[PDB]
Amino acid sequence: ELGAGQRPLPETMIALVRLSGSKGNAQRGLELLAAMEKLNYDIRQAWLILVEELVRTNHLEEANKVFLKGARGGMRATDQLYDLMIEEDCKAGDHSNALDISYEMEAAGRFATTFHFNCLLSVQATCGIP
Amino acid sequence: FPLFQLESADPDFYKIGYVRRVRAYGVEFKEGPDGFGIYASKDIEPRRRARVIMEIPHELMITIRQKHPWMFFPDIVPIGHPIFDIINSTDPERDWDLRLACLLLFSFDREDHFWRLYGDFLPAADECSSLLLATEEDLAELQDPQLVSTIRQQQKRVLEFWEKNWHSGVPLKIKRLAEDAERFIWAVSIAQTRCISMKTRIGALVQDLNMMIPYADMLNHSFEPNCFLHWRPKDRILEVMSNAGQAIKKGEEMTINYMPGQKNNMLMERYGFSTPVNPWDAIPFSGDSRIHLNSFLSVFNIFGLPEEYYHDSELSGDDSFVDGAVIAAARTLPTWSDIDLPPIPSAERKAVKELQDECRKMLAEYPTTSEQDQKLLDSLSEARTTFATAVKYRMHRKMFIGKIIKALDIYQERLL
Amino acid sequence: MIDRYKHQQLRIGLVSPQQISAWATGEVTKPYTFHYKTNK
Ligand SMILES: Nc1ncnc2c1ncn2[C@@H]1O[C@H](CSCC[C@H](N)C(=O)O)[C@@H](O)[C@H]1O
Repeated sequence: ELGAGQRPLPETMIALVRLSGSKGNAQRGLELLAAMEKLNYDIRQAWLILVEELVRTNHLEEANKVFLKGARGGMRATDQLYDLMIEEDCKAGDHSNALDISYEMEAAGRFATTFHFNCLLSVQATCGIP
Repeated sequence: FPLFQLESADPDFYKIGYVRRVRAYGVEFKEGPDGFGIYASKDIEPRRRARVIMEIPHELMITIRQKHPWMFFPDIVPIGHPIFDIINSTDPERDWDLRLACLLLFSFDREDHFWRLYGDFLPAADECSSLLLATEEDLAELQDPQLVSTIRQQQKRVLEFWEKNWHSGVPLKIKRLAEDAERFIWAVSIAQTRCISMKTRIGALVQDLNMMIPYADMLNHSFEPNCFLHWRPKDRILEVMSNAGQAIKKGEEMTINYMPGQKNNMLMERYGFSTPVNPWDAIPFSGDSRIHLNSFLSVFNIFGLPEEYYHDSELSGDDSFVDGAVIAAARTLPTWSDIDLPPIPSAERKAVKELQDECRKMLAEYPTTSEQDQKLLDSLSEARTTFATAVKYRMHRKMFIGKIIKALDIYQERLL
Repeated sequence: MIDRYKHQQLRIGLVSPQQISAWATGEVTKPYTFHYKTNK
């Protein structure tokens, strides 16, 4: 398509980004997101799709790397994805990532509730330091 | 060499606020046949942060708590005044406009109150576009039985409140506020069309207020505003701030979003106006025929999530077609989506054709068209403000349905 | 909001003879301070 001089549709890039996440290819998914920015598209929706695919396909470690890059880059995630990332990290014993995200969630403008605190506490209660 | 090379409002309009610490920066108040407005008096260059456009001190406002108990900020009603009993007898949920109207009429009676002066720049009974002032013949031009019944209930509720509380036995200090029902109806119309509800912190007390804010109730509505309101708790000043990073040209109108997410029938019930580019307006489709949501959004460069749909105006160049109506079309059209399944063009044409037929069936319900309504407005010479408002409302809905037929035609061809 | 948590502690305790040795290694065995001739 690029070699033919045609401009890929925003939906076309989203199909490739979602496919990359299903295989756990976070590097390719991030390369395609960079192309969408270069094509002047809106990468917020495609970034959201990439993170949920990695979480769904048990690539939580890769999902955290992609999510934090978008969140630190200024993008604001959806409330459902915020609750997904915090909960999945705390179920896996990853307090460091779950605390990083919840700090970014509040910086965006979404204040943590009892649900998010209960996720962090589930890991803090097992560290041996009350 | 230099040798060889909408009317401004009353100058006293800004001055009465200015001597009481109202500040306006780079904007001017201009008056036209349709009313007051706020316009950029110069090119407002973008900055890293929101620019202060107007500052309105708290003491010039009329505010009441949204939630019971009714406290007034600033407190202007004396202890024991019979007006508090009238305010206190209202329904806490529905009668916020009656409470504000009583405060407004009470404020006009006070010699020292600012709204004694500011009230002279409020629209009169024959100039306010509120449907509370509409006659039964004006409601006949709406062509919306649901909205008409809503207005009739509002007019009945407002009138019954006046008859109950302004009977013959009330004190003179109450009678002189609303000597006639039309005076009280006008006050409720001012309350509905101009009330600004915000969460404020005053001192240490955070509460929701219904506020009558002078000079900020001159900002017109836009669903793509270039300004927003911001309460500054430390000095009790309402700020009108232009959007951060947004360049505003000289003469551009300064607008705020009165009612995010609200349809034109809600804008008509509250503020007595409607917009043809309302991005939340809906149209009842059968759902038998559906188009591809992803394709429709990408054809018109509508990006974002459904609740934050916006037009990437830099991806169209000069396509003036896409506006709030097409965004409203995306939200109201029957759509299907299957993650990344593409749509068959021949099956989408059948849906587009059937959707266009259903759009024309609804236009045929209206006795006149949107062009015939537009020339009716131009031909008016002795029409009430609400009559023209009622005609603009039905024309806007026709313009919206007509935009959907145009958008579907473009979408069907751009799918090749 | 979430507090910026900061967990720092200091504790004092009586010290074992083993910890005393681990500090030094290192045994001072002579009562001499400085040589008279070499001043070393
Ligand atoms: N976008 C818009 N289109 C048509 N009328 C509008 C409008 N925004 C505001 N108005 C009018 O302005 C009123 C709100 S008060 C805003 C200023 C007003 N013109 C005045 O003289 O005080 C509404 O009743 C409505 O009639």
